[PDB]
Amino acid sequence: KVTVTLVDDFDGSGAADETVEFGLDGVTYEIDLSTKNATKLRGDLKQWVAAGRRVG
Amino acid sequence: KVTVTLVDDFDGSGAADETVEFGLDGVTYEIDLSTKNATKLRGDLKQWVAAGRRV
Repeated sequence: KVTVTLVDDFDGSGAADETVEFGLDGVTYEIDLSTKNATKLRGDLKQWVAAGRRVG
Repeated sequence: KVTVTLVDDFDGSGAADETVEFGLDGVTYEIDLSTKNATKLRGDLKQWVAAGRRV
């Protein structure tokens, strides 16, 4: 059979639960992550977002 | 005197050297940072950038 899986991009340990969008230096990225890893990414960026300013 | 300073947004303590653009969950941000803190931010994102895909 042909099996198609949405795999977690960060640790590859299991399936992803969501696709998270983020950005750096004018480049936009997407990443498929478990709920746990999406939570880690959001946590890593939390204080930076709090210190930054919204722009278009 | 009117004193003007470009202040690091993250630590409020150092002089800012550059503005970094970044984004999370569909919102885009700018932040003025010392060279050291800009490197810290880019470092925090390094593992995620490497694992993710453009657009």
